Amino acid sequence: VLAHRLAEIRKALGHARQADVAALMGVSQARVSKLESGDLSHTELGTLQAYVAALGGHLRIVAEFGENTVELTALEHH
Amino acid sequence: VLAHRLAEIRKALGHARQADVAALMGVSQARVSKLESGDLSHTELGTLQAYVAALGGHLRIVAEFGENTVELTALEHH
DNA sequence: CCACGAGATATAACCTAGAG
DNA sequence: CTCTAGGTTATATCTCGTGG
Repeated sequence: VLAHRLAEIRKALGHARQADVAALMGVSQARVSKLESGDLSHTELGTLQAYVAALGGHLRIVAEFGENTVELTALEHH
Repeated sequence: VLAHRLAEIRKALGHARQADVAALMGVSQARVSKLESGDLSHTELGTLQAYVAALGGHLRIVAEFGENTVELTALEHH
């Protein structure tokens, strides 16, 4: 219900395998480890979205400001 | 509670300039454009997290999976 | 399930002006 | 007076195979 590691949520999201979350994302199993090994801060949110999407949840990017908040609603990968 | 361009949220705050953000970001006031002229999807989760901090905001990334959600928290200086 | 080697383009970056 | 847009350089993010 709070995590620093993408792999750690996949384990929380049933028996999701690294080669299955690879398969739906149209890329290698290699790429996917290099993903959850990667610094998130040095992940493009697209490449992040693509993943959480791959586990069948939707990535909600809020920019808070004391009251005025801003939800970030941008899609369309290459 | 907007949803579109980064410039939009700056604009949306006090009439802050991409100059004195750039400053609080310590990069050119060029980049800051190339940021808001960019495709979010192809931007580093921190790039944003940085921009949004600079506007006195707190970037909040959730990956919600129906009933439960996972707030992403990965913070240790580059 | 990670490294081992291999290799794109473009993200993140500069400064110096040029369009709005 | 503010942003976009030349003109350049590059570190690593994003890709891949196959084999620790």
